[PDB]
Amino acid sequence: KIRIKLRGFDHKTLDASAQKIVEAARRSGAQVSGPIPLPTRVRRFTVIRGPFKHKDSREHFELRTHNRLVDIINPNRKTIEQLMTLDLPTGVEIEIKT
Amino acid sequence: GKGDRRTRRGKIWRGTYGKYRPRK
Amino acid sequence: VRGGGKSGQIDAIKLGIARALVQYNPDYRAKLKPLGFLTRDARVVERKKYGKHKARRAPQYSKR
Amino acid sequence: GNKIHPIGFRLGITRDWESRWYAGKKQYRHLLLEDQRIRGLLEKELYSAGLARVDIERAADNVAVTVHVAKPGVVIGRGGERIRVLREELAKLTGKNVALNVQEVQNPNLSAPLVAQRVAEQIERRFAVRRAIKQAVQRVMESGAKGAKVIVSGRIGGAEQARTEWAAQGRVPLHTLRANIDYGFALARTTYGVLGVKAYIFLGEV
Amino acid sequence: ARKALIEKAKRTPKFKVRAYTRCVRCGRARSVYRFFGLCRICLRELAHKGQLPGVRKASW
Amino acid sequence: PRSLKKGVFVDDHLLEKVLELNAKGEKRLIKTWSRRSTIVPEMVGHTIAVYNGKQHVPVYITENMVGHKLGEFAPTRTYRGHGK
RNA sequence: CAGGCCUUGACAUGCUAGGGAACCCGGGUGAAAGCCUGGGGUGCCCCGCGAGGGGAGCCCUAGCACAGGUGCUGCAUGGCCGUCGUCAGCUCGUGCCGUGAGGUGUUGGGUUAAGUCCCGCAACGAGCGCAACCCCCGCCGUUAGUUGCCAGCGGUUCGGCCGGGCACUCUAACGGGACUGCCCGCGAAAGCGGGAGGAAGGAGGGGACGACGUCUGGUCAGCAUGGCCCUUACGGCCUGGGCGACACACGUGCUACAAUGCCCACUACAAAGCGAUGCCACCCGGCAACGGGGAGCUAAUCGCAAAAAGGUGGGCCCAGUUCGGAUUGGGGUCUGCAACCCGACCCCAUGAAGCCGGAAUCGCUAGUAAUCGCGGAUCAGCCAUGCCGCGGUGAAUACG
Ligand SMILES: [Mg+2]
Ligand SMILES: [Mg+2]
Ligand SMILES: [Mg+2]
Ligand SMILES: [Mg+2]
Ligand SMILES: [Mg+2]
Ligand SMILES: [Mg+2]
Ligand SMILES: [Mg+2]
Ligand SMILES: [Mg+2]
Ligand SMILES: [Mg+2]
Ligand SMILES: [Mg+2]
Ligand SMILES: [Mg+2]
Ligand SMILES: [Mg+2]
Ligand SMILES: [Mg+2]
Ligand SMILES: [Zn+2]
Repeated sequence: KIRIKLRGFDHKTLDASAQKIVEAARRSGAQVSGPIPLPTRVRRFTVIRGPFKHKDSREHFELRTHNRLVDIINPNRKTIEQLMTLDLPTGVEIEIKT
Repeated sequence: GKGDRRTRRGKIWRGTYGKYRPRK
Repeated sequence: VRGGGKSGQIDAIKLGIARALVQYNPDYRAKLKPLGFLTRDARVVERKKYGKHKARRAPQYSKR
Repeated sequence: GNKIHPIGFRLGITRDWESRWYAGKKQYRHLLLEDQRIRGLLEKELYSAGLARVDIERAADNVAVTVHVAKPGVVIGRGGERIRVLREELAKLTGKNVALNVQEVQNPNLSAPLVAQRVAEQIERRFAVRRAIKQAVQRVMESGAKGAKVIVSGRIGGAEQARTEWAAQGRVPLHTLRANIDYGFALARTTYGVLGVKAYIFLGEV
Repeated sequence: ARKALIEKAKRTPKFKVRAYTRCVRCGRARSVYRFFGLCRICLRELAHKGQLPGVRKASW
Repeated sequence: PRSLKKGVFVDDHLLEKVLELNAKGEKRLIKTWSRRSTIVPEMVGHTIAVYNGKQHVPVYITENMVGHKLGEFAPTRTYRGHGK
């Protein structure tokens, strides 16, 4: 009954990762609770375009943090064996907690 | 109105709470 | 009904009703549509653009 | 005063970042400073080699760092002793225990960052700006490319009235958000002041 | 930015109310962003280079 | 309608410095920079000199002005009108 | 700005040297900085019986290379930006015309939001720009279900609470969908008008994106950089004052002059955000700000939150008023070393001008204006009515 929470700036980097974590544990154990999206928190940065004056320049920036769930219930050694061994994504930070 | 700090709206405006605008 | 204001909800409810009506009897469209009830009003709150005060409301200038 | 950075303009599309690492709302302003500190050295103790891009990945006290260069030999070192000096002198900036790499630039004539450097280089010596530009535009065009463009600013030729020399060939569609145009800028300290040098290289499209 | 004024780096201020910020990069102070440690100018520059991971151009 | 709470602040520069004067007599003038100090009974009778940010001014502290922060009797601006 | 104070200097690299050099804790003076002083206190590699001799890190002083300067020049500059203007343009190659500067192409006729496209033509093409490629919103499908839900059944302390279910809403990733494709008419063509189907129709709505150039445009106080200038001071520390001064003038705004309103009560609909010494449920104390305690959340599963306008009821009765809150007196909370100069908030008292504004002048063509509330960055706190952004209710008018 392990709940995995994957997050990342790139949505495909997660879609990629998360997909693996599923296909993997989709054998050694349960078929997982399916990867779930979860709302995305978004950072905004509104910075005056040029230095000095021109208060009306602006330009908009944003740092979008995506999330996922997966959620694997019924861990069976190998279920955890397909995990700790195979890893890849760089822009993906994982959180496994049952 | 929004100007009066000792009324419902006065508070809401100044975004405060008090006798005139209780935190429920 | 969830989201927005009751005036907006009234309209959505009006769509849902117009829609279900069609499942009950598809032949309703031919007469329910000439009124456009089956159209999804796409009018929406415009983004607040920088520089201006409200998407459009433009700050005013004195003796330009 | 106009024109968006051609790179920043297409990060979502045809153009990856130069630092790709997961979340971090309490350390972002630390890994970043680090990524910076890093590039600091690399864009110094690695100039003469064609430093054309310093990528960086991470994963819990583990930095990747992939220095792309036109002359890796200069990076590696005799038999391979300098790349060893870097790594060490490098982990002196940050513990972390960070890797390193040296992928080469297959043809620096199609590397905007480099082309900028070449032109800025000659200028620093004392070559004919207009020439330098025409030639570079050529080379870049000469070695493939679907378009190229170079822009030197400053006091061209030590002149007192700052100007701006042009030069471009083929297509350089800055608006078409998908063209895939490599951008590069190069400074140019001079006996009489700075000169900016911009290079645009158009490669394929889709 | 006076080199001298970047004394702020002195985590040794008589009282914490005197401790301010300053840009990590340009050494500014007028409008630095906590999440980055960079000023509004430095942030746009780095942002554009793609050196700010995950950061991008907001459109909507 | 001033405020402080619980601790009516006083810079012990002159505080410990004023109570020592009481133990004996009254020292003519006592230059201070603790413009931020709250006046207290003890200070009464004394003569603390406060800084404008330019000069030190003689301020005979009375029992009816206790509580008022020091300075506050040492104006900063020099304004005599725009008239002409 | 005034005063106190330091000088190789708060920060980089390096040399000569009287000479102790690592380090650690106090005292004196002072506003602080600084200055004077007592004093636990040197291992290190190396020669040596040892007195002692010498080097390395560190370390103070003298002297040197030198630091440092938001000190001047945006008419020496890079970089970034503003601007015409998102306007429909600006050019090139070869050819052709002209003695030549140059011209043609890019003009002409139709058309478009557009140098958009069509037709024509000594021009044939090309590039920058227009459009398209990207993002958000409208409809639908697949994938995913701790959001959702008696849609469907059972239990209910009747709160979707519980079992349970992925249907719906939603969440987020991919994908379909519109192309003047289809019918009618005009047309040489592009295209124009009208009609059908469709959530959507002729660029469906909003963004990002800004041509060659223009202005001796803006910024050397973001940064960078040529030159000039100061180097016991045009550098550095500190304490305090000033940037908050006022007889006045202007710009941008806030609140309002009221009954389509003000007020008190009860009651209902939102989105986008934010949260570690952080948001703070709930309880208690206090009129209150807030305080004491204290659960939950690292945050679709907890919190900020109350949305306000609206709805139902009740009061006021046209008054400078139960309109409007300036100003001042008093008491107090919180932040912070500290709120006199110079914070915000609470409560009592006070309760100003103001009755819709002269000449003149501004914004906006629809989910716009108008009106209402909500969030965020910076940030201890805050002078935010500023700014960036979110959703609610939702017009008038355009002959020309
Ligand atoms: Mg009132
Ligand atoms: Mg609105
Ligand atoms: Mg501060
Ligand atoms: Mg200029
Ligand atoms: Mg300039
Ligand atoms: Mg000027
Ligand atoms: Mg002629
Ligand atoms: Mg001829
Ligand atoms: Mg065209
Ligand atoms: Mg375009
Ligand atoms: Mg000028
Ligand atoms: Mg000011
Ligand atoms: Mg318009
Ligand atoms: Zn900066």
